[PDB]
Amino acid sequence: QCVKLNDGHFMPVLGFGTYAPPEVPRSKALEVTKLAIEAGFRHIDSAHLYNNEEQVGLAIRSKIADGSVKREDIFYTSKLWSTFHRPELVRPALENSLKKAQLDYVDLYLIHSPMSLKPIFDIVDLCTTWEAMEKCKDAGLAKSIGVSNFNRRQLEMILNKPGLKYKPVCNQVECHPYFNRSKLLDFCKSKDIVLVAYSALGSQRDKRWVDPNSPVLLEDPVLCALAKKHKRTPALIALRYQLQRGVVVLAKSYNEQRIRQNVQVFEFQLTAEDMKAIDGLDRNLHYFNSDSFASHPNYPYSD
Ligand SMILES: NC(=O)c1ccc[n+]([C@@H]2O[C@H](COP(=O)([O-])OP(=O)(O)OC[C@H]3O[C@@H](n4cnc5c(N)ncnc54)[C@H](OP(=O)(O)O)[C@@H]3O)[C@@H](O)[C@H]2O)c1
Ligand SMILES: Cc1ccc(Cl)c(Nc2ccccc2C(=O)O)c1Cl
Repeated sequence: QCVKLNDGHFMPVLGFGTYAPPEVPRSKALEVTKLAIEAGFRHIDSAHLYNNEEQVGLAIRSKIADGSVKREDIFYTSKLWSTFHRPELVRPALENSLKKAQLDYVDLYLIHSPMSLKPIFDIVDLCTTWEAMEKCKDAGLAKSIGVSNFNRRQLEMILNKPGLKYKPVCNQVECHPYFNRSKLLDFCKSKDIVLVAYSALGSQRDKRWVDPNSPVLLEDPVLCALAKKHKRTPALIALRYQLQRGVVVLAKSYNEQRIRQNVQVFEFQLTAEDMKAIDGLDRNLHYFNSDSFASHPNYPYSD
């Protein structure tokens, strides 16, 4: 199913994560994005950063061409990279992502991160970036626009902007049972802004930003015990948890069995006691924990 965004467009509540590290050949993105769509995924999450938009776009066009889905059945997201926050660069960055994917529009375009980088850190008024995003929705390049990696204060700056035309429809952020973002989720609900969870399965644990000593979410004993009770898997429990909280959840998998497994999130439900047990795992733990973000003036977790 779908959630109605605050601009009247609809977003599928389970999305397919397409990021893979650079050691995975670029051709894999094409193959697994096809498999995801075959499995039942209708929301596909990509970004300029991922260096896969040509493959992801080809998978979508491929599944349109062979007749499995129509373009309006697919919800495709791309994201403005942090070297393109200066307002005059926004629309050209978007049109480029479009030309790569060979699509006429994205369903959603996000500001990937509030941490501006030189076109080295940069200082940009993200309110001007936002105006440029608004112009992209007006031109029909993006059906909806939103943000990613914004904390409550950063999100407030946009919402409070003089002559704001469109609220962000969502804030895509790190979110899972060890970092459940409860307070930010309540703030977003109060504003009819959807929270979209990434690393909802505990991240890819890439050594470039994640400490390998960090706990492994999918071996959590409470998650294992609920998977046993429901006869599902720890990943399924972690995804269902977000859906029942009114959180749109992404799931990356480049594995054919796990891709098909993940759409089973719709086939069962958790009780209030289950949800409380998961809620009790929260431990303020963000897996991405790197000097490369932490020292930025607009680091979202400076809290
Ligand atoms: N906005 C941002 O700054 C940001 C940041 C991070 C991620 N994202 C978006 O969110 C997407 C997902 O987040 P993520 O990449 O951190 O990964 P994720 O969804 O947390 O998944 C982490 C690992 O879970 C494994 N997995 C998937 N399904 C599973 C299952 N059923 N059972 C066991 N393991 C399973 C996958 O390994 P296999 O591939 O081997 O199955 C995957 O590498 C990204 O791909 C990207 O689209 C955005
Ligand atoms: C904290 C933070 C800040 C900025 C970005 Cl862009 C990201 N996103 C990524 C970082 C490294 C590799 C992939 C991503 C992603 O968007 O998937 C995160 Cl996790």
